[PDB]
Amino acid sequence: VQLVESGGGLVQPGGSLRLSCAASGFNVYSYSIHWVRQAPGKGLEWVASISSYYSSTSYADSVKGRFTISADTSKNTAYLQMEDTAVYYCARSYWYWRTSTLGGIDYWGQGTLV
Amino acid sequence: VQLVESGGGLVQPGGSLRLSCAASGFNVYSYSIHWVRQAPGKGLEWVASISSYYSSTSYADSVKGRFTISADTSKNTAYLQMEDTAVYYCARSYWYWRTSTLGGIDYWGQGTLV
Amino acid sequence: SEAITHGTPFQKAAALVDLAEDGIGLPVEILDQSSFGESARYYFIFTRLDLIWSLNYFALLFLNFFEQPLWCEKNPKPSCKDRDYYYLGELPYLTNAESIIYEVITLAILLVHTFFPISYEGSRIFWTSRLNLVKVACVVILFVDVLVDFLYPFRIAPYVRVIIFILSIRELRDTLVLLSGMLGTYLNILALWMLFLLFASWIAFVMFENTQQGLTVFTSYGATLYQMFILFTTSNNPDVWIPAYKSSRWSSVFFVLYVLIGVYFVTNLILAVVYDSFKEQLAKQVSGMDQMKRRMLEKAFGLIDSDKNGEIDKNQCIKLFEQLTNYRTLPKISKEEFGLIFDELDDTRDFKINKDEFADLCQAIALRFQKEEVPSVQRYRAFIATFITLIPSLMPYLGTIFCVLCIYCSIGVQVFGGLVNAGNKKLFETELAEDDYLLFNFNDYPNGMVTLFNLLVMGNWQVWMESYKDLTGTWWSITYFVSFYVITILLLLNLVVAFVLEAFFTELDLEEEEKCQGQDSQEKRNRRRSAGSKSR
Amino acid sequence: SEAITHGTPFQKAAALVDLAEDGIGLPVEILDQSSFGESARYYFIFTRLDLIWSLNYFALLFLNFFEQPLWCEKNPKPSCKDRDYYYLGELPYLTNAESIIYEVITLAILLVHTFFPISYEGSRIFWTSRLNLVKVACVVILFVDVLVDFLYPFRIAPYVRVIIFILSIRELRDTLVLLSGMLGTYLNILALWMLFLLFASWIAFVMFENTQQGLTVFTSYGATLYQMFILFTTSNNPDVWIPAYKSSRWSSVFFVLYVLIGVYFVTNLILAVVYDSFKEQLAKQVSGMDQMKRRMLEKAFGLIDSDKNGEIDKNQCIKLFEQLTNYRTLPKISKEEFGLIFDELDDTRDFKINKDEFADLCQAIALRFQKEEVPSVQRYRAFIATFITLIPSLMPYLGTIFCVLCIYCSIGVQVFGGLVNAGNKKLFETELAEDDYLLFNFNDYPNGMVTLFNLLVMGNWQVWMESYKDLTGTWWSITYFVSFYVITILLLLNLVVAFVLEAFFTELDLEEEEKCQGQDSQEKRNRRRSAGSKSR
Amino acid sequence: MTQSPTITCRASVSSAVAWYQGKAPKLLIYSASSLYSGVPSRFSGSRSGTDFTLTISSLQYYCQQSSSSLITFGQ
Amino acid sequence: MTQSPTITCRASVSSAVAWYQGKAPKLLIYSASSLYSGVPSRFSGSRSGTDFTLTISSLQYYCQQSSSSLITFGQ
Ligand SMILES: CCCCCCCCCCCCCCCC(=O)O
Ligand SMILES: CCCCCCCCCCCCCCCC(=O)O
Ligand SMILES: CCCCCCCCCCCCCCCC(=O)O
Ligand SMILES: CCCCCCCCCCCCCCCC(=O)O
Ligand SMILES: CCCCCCCCCCCCCCCC(=O)O
Ligand SMILES: CCCCCCCCCCCCCCCC(=O)O
Ligand SMILES: CCCCCCCCCCCCCCCC(=O)O
Ligand SMILES: CCCCCCCCCCCCCCCC(=O)O
Ligand SMILES: CCCCCCCCCCCCCCCC(=O)O
Ligand SMILES: CCCCCCCCCCCCCCCC(=O)O
Ligand SMILES: CCCCCCCCCCCCCCCC(=O)O
Ligand SMILES: CCCCCCCCCCCCCCCC(=O)O
Ligand SMILES: CCCCCCCCCCCCCCCC(=O)O
Ligand SMILES: CCCCCCCCCCCCCCCC(=O)O
Ligand SMILES: [Ca+2]
Ligand SMILES: [Ca+2]
Ligand SMILES: [Ca+2]
Ligand SMILES: [Ca+2]
Ligand SMILES: [Ca+2]
Ligand SMILES: [Ca+2]
Ligand SMILES: [Ca+2]
Repeated sequence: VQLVESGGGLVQPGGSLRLSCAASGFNVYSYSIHWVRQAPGKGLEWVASISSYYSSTSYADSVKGRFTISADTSKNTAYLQMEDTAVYYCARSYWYWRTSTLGGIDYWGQGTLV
Repeated sequence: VQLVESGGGLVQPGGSLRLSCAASGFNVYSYSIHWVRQAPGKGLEWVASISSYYSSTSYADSVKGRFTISADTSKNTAYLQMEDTAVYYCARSYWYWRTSTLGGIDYWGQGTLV
Repeated sequence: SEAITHGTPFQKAAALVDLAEDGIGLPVEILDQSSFGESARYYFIFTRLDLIWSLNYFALLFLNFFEQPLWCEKNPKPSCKDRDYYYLGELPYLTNAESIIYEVITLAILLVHTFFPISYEGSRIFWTSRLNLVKVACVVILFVDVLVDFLYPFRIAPYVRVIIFILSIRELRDTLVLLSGMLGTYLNILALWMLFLLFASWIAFVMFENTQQGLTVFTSYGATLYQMFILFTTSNNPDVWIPAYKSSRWSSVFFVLYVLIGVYFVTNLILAVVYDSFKEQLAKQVSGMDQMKRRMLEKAFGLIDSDKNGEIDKNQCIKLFEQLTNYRTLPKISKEEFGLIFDELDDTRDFKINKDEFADLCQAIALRFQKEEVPSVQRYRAFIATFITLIPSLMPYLGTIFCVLCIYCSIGVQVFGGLVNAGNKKLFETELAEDDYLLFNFNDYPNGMVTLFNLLVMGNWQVWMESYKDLTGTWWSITYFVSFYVITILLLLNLVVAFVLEAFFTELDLEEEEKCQGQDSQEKRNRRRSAGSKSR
Repeated sequence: SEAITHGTPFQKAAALVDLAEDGIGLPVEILDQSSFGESARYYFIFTRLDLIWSLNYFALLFLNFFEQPLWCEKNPKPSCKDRDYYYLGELPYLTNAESIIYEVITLAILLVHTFFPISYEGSRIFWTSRLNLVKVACVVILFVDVLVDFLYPFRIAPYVRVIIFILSIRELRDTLVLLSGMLGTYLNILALWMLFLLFASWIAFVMFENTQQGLTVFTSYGATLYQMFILFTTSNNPDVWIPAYKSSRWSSVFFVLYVLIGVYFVTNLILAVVYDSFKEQLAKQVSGMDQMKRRMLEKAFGLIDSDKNGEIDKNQCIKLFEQLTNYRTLPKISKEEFGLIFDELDDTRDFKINKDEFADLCQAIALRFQKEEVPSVQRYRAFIATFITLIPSLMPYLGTIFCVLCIYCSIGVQVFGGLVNAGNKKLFETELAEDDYLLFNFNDYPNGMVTLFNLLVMGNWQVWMESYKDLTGTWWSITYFVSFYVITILLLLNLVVAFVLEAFFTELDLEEEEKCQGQDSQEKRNRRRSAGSKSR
Repeated sequence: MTQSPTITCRASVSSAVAWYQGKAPKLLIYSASSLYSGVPSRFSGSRSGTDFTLTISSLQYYCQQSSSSLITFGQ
Repeated sequence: MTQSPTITCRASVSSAVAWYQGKAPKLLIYSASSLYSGVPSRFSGSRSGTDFTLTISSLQYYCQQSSSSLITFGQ
């Protein structure tokens, strides 16, 4: 049910990776995904959101245009085409527009090391 | 390889049947189908033609609008939606436009009794 | 009986009956009104106190707006003999004691329109919206101007009254989003229109300059850009080029080919651009309009479930069709409608648990059944299918233009004011005097409201132009009548021509595919609808 | 070296490209020339004897046609003082000894043009063609008329010369198939246009009949249909309704709403209909043309199968591409092409091409490689992508209209013939004398060829109309100038406006999807092209 | 499209005629000059203007004609 | 989007707050008035105007804020 991130291999500067956010608790259309990371020592940072409901795949200020997000409803996976030395997490807000207040981001992933 | 007609059951006046013209020698798009019948005692009579090539499904004068023809390329079958007391035959002319001379209609079906 | 009043707490399944209703006919609640968790607080009573008393807020907008034709002229205050009519109009002139018991009554019902959403927004949600910061500033203009008109430049009252009237009526404010999204496309094709006239007035300068055309009319390069501008319009047509034609018959070939190119390629390829950027900006608005009701169908979904996990059960579906008060029996819906769902999960044998399942379910019902019922010719068909469709479908694209002609009137009343007089002498030789227009005037506000209509139709449109350039003396009066042309070759080709084409192709689609779907299946399909609209 | 003829030896590799080339640029071969067994017989030599000497047959069509502006007038034969120019043109008038050494030269190249496909069709294939019967009859008219013009009604010479010229140039004959397929749609919407003017002239006759309009201009009923016809056009615009505006200002609301409806709903919903029957009749012609490609690509397929089976061989596909002369390394492509083609038989490994597999193959190679070699701005792009595309793409839709203005000229030279004289008295009070249009005339073939241009642009188009109703006396001269309106604001809205819209939408999808041609796939697919055609 | 009881047919002048012969019709001469395979040559064809000379020689019949897509037997 | 070391956050006036806490962040309070389940209530929340009173009580932190789709933590 809970989150699985995948695609977090060993990346070189220059090129990049392509993530994936696997799920088994009906986690597109309804419970939509958020990519939030954390560089070591830092706090968190939001890097990508998505609605498979509204069809809006929107993301941040400091990564705007850098990092591309997509999905796969049929396997409930949220892809993410990519100092990015970071630790990526996924997230399941129930809301999409103002998920700060009432959704939160309920279930967080297991962790990775990108 | 050679022709198989099917759909020739036992028809009542009023309603009608739906034929089928099975084939195994690549007999749509290349070698296209002709429905020709014969009432008992009479001569032949042409009742329906088709191109899976040109996408033209045209047919006669005395049956114009009465009898509907269609196809199934994936199983090489030519359907035919229907005093029609007749004996239906299928046919494989190679030429479509003026098949009178340069195709003939090469292979004739096994026969039916409609 | 009546289900309108329910800000007084409805049930958790009975508070659905509004937000599921407000996706059907496309109303809007504020995203700040949905921002609170309950959606039944004081922020919701005080939106239904708006849209119920919403006729004191829209017929005020005409009581505001039509005080412009019932004003005075700007300037009979210097001049002599007003009451002797020097070609003026017909309406009365409201005196200053009649403009104060009609600008307070207009500005008692306009602050109560503008300082009403403070009863459903905050002291800081309100003031950060900019279609709201403006409409407070527009009123403080009208509140300063009422203060000035009580105790005694160029009087910017009647331009604000248009601008309030645009922002207040929703569809005119929504239309004006297209025209500000279309504008970067249009100024390019305007900037290649000018390069057509700039080039073709240079050869017309060059070719004819010695001979009998280019000594009579085509004198200098100013008055050939000017003449070849009016031949672009076609309205000047043989009178430009007679004395080139009378002296050599071959110079029609320049001029019968210039107006061939200027009208049939370029004017259509201004129409083709402005119809291309109407297709893109309109669907950009429909996809901004879908989420105005799709946000409702995540606020619809997000009250059904208790723990907010993202699901509805099958009986949990069926318990709400009775809340619709539309269809009779309960078990014959979801046994039929789940098959009508093209992509059902079928995870359980009963329920289908996603939010985008419900997002098209509650929209498919509003088309097939249409059974809410609140108690409270074949040869000429496809034309009048469109011609009846279009009368309220152009009222936001012909109310923008009426609020462009109510800007130019107020400009034109002030720039070109009480000048066509029967005392004037340079008037009586212009084309206004010989054609006898000499009314269609620009002295009153409805003298000049009609004049801009004749300029809009382009029937003899240069008589007013060539006569006001001689009454004001300048060449700068030209620029009033060229800018009217340009904006209403956006507006009369965008908002009017390009719409009546694509409105015919939809009452072509509801006649062609009505026959097709009548023979394809027994009920409505959702995938043929998604493919047929993506074709034309 | 030379690959022009190649039909006389005509081998299985040599005659293969003789027809596989003729599917590329879409040439015509007669279905009678194809229905013969060999396609290399006595008939095929004598079609390449046509399309090689095909410049003596098309530049004759002007030498035929432009003898009309270089004729005489019909009627200075009764009248007195021809050489004194009574407002005539400037071209010379060919004498009868100059019309006989120029109508035999023109008719030595019609009994060579029309009796040439007796050299590739039979004595009875010819005369059963319903067009070929016409162009023999048109010449026997011109052969009778040359006989009459040698030894001495209304002289139907110059109407045949248009009609030969339409049937002879292929694209004008092909355009005129649309206009006869569009005509049943257009006469309906003409018959509801007419009901708009019939109704709105009845209220305009009813409403104003006592007062100062309906005594002055709107006198009878028929002279309100007539006036409200010209207000439909907008060209009459305030001059119709000034004395119903001078007497009450309120009655512009009838007239500022009639020309609002008449021009912005109805004229666009004549344009939208005539757009709509242009979309259907054009694709009905493309599918009447695409099926002629497949006539060749069943004659291409059916020369190769000397076995006469139904499919061709992969090594035979490659080894016949050597005669194709497109690329050097032959067998490294056809194995790639089987994945490039969406389908494949796969009954065998290699020798399997069904006849529709080949039908799209030879329409793919000519579009991707484009290498035969017979030795023999971003902001302003999408406009001039279309504006350069359009100049030969409207020459069949602006050559029909030039052959509508060459019918009406010859009518207008004969109906309105020698009337605008400097001896005339009813002339000098019309609008031609005061606006000074005393050329633009109809007293000759290129006086009146230009006059119809001004009537076509609609610049002051009723000056000529209201003059010839007064010079000929009758109201029946109206019907010449209403017929020109109806026919040619079909033609100037059908094939000229609606084409330039749909030709902009093709140099807009060859710029938007051109980005997809370098990003989605480097090589061309067949199903994406079929999906993008229906989508826009 | 009229037969004649050495057999002829009627009426599309030279390449619109094939000639056939308990049984389904067997094709004999497509083009009315081209003997179809598997057949003894006692049946030959000849196009004679507006007549189609199907031919009986040895001792031990539904001619055909289209133009575009509509086809006319004999009987 | 600024924390304060009884913990507060900054800056979307009353419903723009989630309040979280080796570990991935665990959610604690959505809306700063609604304890998320499975967790003891020694962590409570309160919206105080332009400050978010996240709250320590017992002895034995990445507040959040969006408006439309762009979301602003603390740190
Ligand atoms: C696209 C819209 C064009 C609008 C043109 C405006 C037409 C309105 C003219 C109103 C004139 C009213 C005169 C009042 C006379 C009276 O006192 O009765
Ligand atoms: C495509 C650009 C070409 C058109 C520009 C040509 C300039 C006009 C021809 C010479 C006239 C210059 C303008 C008048 C200046 C003056 O007062 O002398
Ligand atoms: C974009 C279209 C052009 C807009 C209006 C055309 C401008 C022409 C202005 C003419 C300038 C003055 C004429 C020059 C001769 C003179 O008066 O000395
Ligand atoms: C802002 C849009 C500009 C549109 C065109 C403006 C051109 C202004 C100049 C007109 C041509 C030159 C003016 C007089 C020429 C002359 O004196 O010979
Ligand atoms: C768009 C709404 C307001 C826009 C209109 C602003 C007015 C533009 C022109 C100003 C009018 C006064 C003209 C100045 C010249 C003069 O007074 O003679
Ligand atoms: C809706 C936008 C309209 C604003 C544009 C209108 C103002 C352009 C020109 C106004 C008059 C300018 C020329 C003044 C004539 C003069 O000074 O005599
Ligand atoms: C797109 C609309 C632009 C309006 C076109 C230009 C209007 C300005 C007049 C043209 C320049 C004339 C300069 C002559 C000045 C003078 O003699 O007083
Ligand atoms: C849609 C096409 C409209 C066509 C309008 C016709 C224009 C041609 C006019 C030709 C006039 C020739 C007179 C030349 C006199 C001379 O050189 O001696
Ligand atoms: C929609 C159709 C209604 C319009 C029909 C108009 C009826 C005729 C107009 C009234 C007057 C009659 C005609 C006058 C000329 C005459 O009869 O001599
Ligand atoms: C297609 C639009 C209609 C064409 C215009 C029709 C003109 C009708 C006018 C003829 C009647 C004359 C007016 C009555 C008065 C009279 O002549 O005695
Ligand atoms: C064939 C197209 C016809 C279109 C309209 C035809 C008009 C015929 C007459 C219209 C008005 C009748 C004249 C009324 C006054 C009169 O002459 O008595
Ligand atoms: C479409 C090509 C030919 C069609 C044109 C045929 C001529 C129609 C009008 C005939 C012209 C003579 C007019 C008769 C009245 C008169 O002579 O005054
Ligand atoms: C391409 C088609 C054109 C044919 C239509 C043109 C003929 C309609 C009217 C011709 C003149 C009719 C009226 C004659 C005037 C008069 O007799 O004085
Ligand atoms: C679709 C175009 C049709 C043409 C329109 C009709 C031509 C004019 C009809 C009006 C004639 C009226 C009768 C008056 C006769 C007369 O006074 O001699
Ligand atoms: Ca005009
Ligand atoms: Ca005009
Ligand atoms: Ca639940
Ligand atoms: Ca199911
Ligand atoms: Ca005049
Ligand atoms: Ca073969
Ligand atoms: Ca293969």
